Amino acid sequence: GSAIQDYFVKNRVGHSKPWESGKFKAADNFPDLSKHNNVMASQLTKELYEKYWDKVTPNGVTFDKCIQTGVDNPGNKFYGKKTGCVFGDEYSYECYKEFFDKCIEEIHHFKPSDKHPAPDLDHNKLVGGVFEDKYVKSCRIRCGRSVKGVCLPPAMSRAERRLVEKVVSDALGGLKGDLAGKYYPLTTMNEKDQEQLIEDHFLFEKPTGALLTTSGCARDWPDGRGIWHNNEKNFLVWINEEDHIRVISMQKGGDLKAVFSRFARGLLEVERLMKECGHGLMHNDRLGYICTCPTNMGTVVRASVHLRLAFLEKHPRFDEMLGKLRLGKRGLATDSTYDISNWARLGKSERELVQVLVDGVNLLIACDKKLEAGQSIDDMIPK
Amino acid sequence: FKDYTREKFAKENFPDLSKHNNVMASQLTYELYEKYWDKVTPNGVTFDKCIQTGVDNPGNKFYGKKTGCVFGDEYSYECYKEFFDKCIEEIHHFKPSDKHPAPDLDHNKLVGGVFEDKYVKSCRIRCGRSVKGVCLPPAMSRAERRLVEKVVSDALGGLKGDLAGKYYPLTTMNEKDQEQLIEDHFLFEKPTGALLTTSGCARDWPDGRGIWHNNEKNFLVWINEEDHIRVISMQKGGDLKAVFSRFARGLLEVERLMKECGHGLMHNDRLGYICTCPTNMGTVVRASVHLRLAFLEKHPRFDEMLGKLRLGKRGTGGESSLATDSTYDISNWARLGKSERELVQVLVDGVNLLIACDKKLEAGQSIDDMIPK
Repeated sequence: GSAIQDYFVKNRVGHSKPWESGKFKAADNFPDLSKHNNVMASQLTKELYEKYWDKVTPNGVTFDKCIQTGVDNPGNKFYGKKTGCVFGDEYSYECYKEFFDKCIEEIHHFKPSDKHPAPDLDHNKLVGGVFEDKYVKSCRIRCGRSVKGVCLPPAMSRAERRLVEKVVSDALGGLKGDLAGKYYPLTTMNEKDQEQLIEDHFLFEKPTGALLTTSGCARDWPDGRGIWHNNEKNFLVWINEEDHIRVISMQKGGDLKAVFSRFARGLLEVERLMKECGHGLMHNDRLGYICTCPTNMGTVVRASVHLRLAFLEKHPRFDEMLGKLRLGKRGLATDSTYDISNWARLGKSERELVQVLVDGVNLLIACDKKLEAGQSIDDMIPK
Repeated sequence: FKDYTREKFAKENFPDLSKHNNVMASQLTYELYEKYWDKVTPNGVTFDKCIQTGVDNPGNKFYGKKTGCVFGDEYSYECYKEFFDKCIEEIHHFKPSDKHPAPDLDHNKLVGGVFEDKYVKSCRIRCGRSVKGVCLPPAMSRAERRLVEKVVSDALGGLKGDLAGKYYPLTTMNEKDQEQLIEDHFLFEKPTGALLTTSGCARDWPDGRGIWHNNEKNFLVWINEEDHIRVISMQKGGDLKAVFSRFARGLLEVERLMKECGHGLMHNDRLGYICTCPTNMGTVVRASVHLRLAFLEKHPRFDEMLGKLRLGKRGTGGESSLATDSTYDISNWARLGKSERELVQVLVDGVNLLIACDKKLEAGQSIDDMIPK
């Protein structure tokens, strides 16, 4: 009793099939990427293109559906180098392995033989998340998650979207204690609630970015989309935003510990209530969890603190250190405040990267204080 | 997963068009969706591909009702006829039973069309065309699009005479040419409006698109913008007949050269020439002039005549800079039901009366008996 599955096998993309239509060579459809600056153009050959062009996932995703966003977005010779492609479904990676392994390698320096470890969200094994609110102003942990057995945003039907919303909101429905909260669909949002969500900052609107759109991640909007936040207002979940599920535990203060406890407990419990229904998270045995963008895999976890370092900033070895610590900085502020997070995403477990954040931050404050007191930090630098 | 009824699935994949304001969203009943949801054209075009642009573009209550659906190929129409027939009827007041006559580009049978410059400040005629056998912009592959370029560019290459010109592909466009084409007002760029982006017409840019223009620079053609072919014949002054001459010969010849190589134009038997957007159908011909009705313009029955003449008007649309005050873009309203030149004749018969009535007012006399009864 899958007539519907057979229809999409052949018809997800409502686009003409150059390959089946009698004669066109794979060369005749090969994109012109001379002027392109994205990982896809860098990693795509006409050999790979010949190999995959007519190869279709059981869901009916095509290679051209996966790489379109990169074809459509050559990007600047000056701007950042975007990924330039997308997974259409859980099968897309395996199905276009030869290509995706070349992007994963470029994006995460993760070789085809490498192996993302199992999930670990035992927050009890986290050592030392508490910071003086003086150096740490706020902190949050975010990640993306996909629902197994369902297409990802780029190629999904209104129906699947609807499915995913039903599944994930029902699952959030069963969360309790400090994790209880209510659901707000976007389709039925009265302005009474919308006013509040705008005030909390929890509201997301229709994507207008080049990627989201060109990938098809803003179709049939606002159908299937929604927000969920707990009653403490420190644990937020978005639905069918960029990915099926986007979770964020966050709060003001230096207590990253508590942020992670909440995040781990939430995500574990939602996976569990999903499992009581015969639904699970989309997980690849090599690459960890999957999302539409090949940069969001492994743990898919971004943990950050907003860190104030008035003395350390101006140290020449500030960045070599930050990089040594396997962290990255976002925003030479006169407030000396930075958004510092785990750079990595694959090759470590979720509470390992969290511990990577904590460890780094401890070292970072130890120098800020030291420099301020006038002492040296040269033997504090990791070697 | 969906171990579902095709019936149950359509229920669960039917869009909510409650807060939408477009033709598609007004003519799409749940039955129609249920009927056409899994029907697919011979080129793999689905029904959701056709209506997606309307779903994704609900359109607010300030902007005017858009079409909100698109043809993906030549099969799309007939394939989802019971849908497309109601849209067509809202857009063109062209009933399912109605028929559009054969093409007629014999500029020699155009009666009149040379107007006083004192009244007609410019004029132009555009249309769009699709190459048969190939999918339309919303669905077409890069090969298809590359193909469309070779065929149409090859044809344009053979226009001898006053229709002689050169192609300028966007892909390998140098900076002197860019600078020139911009200067002439002939260049187009990557579209950023909703219809063309959400509909799939901005894909693979600039691959496959180009510009072509005769050496007199009064016959313009776009390859693969919103459609396979868009052609414009335009000049300043009141020689509409000359504009229609150039247009029709260029068009006829191009088709003829294309026939010479085994391709043609996308032509449906009931609806005439086909393009991506359903509003572009029939002749697909917009004939227009820029008329300066110093006296007619401030007249009560002015819009009433325009109506009875099946003419449309806007402000001096896109000239757009200097003081140009009693000037309007008068065009043929209709697109279906009349041949390519009957419509131009409709333009000429109207503008003639329009002018006639402007002078009759100018002389302080009544125009009451001129206005079609």
